[PDB]
Amino acid sequence: VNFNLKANTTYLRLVEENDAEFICTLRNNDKLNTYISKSTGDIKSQAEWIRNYKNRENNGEEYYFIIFRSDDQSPIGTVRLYDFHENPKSFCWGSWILNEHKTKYAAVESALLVYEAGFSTLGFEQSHFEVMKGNDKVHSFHLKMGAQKISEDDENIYYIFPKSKYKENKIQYARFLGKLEHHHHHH
Ligand SMILES: CC(C)(COP(=O)(O)OP(=O)(O)OC[C@H]1O[C@@H](n2cnc3c(N)ncnc32)[C@H](O)[C@@H]1OP(=O)(O)O)[C@@H](O)C(=O)NCCC(=O)NCCS
Ligand SMILES: Cc1cn([C@H]2C[C@H](O)[C@@H](COP(=O)(O)OP(=O)(O)O[C@H]3O[C@H](C)[C@@H](O)[C@H](NC(=O)C[C@@H](C)O)[C@H]3O)O2)c(=O)[nH]c1=O
Ligand SMILES: [Mg+2]
Repeated sequence: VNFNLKANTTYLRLVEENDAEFICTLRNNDKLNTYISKSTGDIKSQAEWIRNYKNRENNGEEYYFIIFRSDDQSPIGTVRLYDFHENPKSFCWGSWILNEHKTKYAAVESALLVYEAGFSTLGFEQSHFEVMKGNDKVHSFHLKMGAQKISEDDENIYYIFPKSKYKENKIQYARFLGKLEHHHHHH
């Protein structure tokens, strides 16, 4: 598989070992890491993590992306598809982080491109993810895009996002993915 994920103000490309420093700094930013897993601040350890990730990637088991800002080709975050299962075909996503240099709507763009990757490039039927209780605006983002709370525990709310909502959204969110081929005009 190779991916061609590009939206209006952002694009994605697969993580390499050399992204270790950017990732370490991102994930150890205390403004950003309130609701994600603790991870090493050691560049070589993060390089190690990426090396193992690359084996999972070579086997079609995981795809991990740096998010970039299109205007200056500068890195603005991460996102990951992982933990694949069957009956029905399901993928998780997460590791979803954008820094201060993000474009205003990078969150909308990157989510949409994740669902491009999962449902159309990779053929999944269903997406699973969770969000910490307390991460209020993230809950509110996913509900708005059409995710459904399946359930919960002491830490998380658990969601699914169906392929049907992705397709059904592709028209509605088309302005985020590219230049419109034609624009609505009212008389
Ligand atoms: C999670 C994260 C990537 C979300 O990015 P964000 O930039 O915070 O996302 P926002 O919800 O603010 O969305 C960006 C903009 O698009 C708008 N928007 C969001 N969803 C939209 C939708 N469905 N339709 C139209 N506009 C939308 C927002 O209102 C916002 O614009 P605003 O500046 O006018 O409010 C980011 O907050 C982050 O890195 N958080 C820390 C790490 C983390 O907790 N990750 C998630 C673990 S579950
Ligand atoms: C991606 C990555 C992970 N790790 C460590 C951290 C942890 O010890 C282990 C497994 O990591 P995780 O699976 O928990 O990855 P993480 O990036 O922390 O994100 C996940 O756990 C968080 C607590 C959840 O909030 C994340 N959920 C989301 O981001 C869902 C999104 C759609 O809103 C979920 O995807 O690996 C690293 O050391 N380096 C890395 O680059
Ligand atoms: Mg490409």
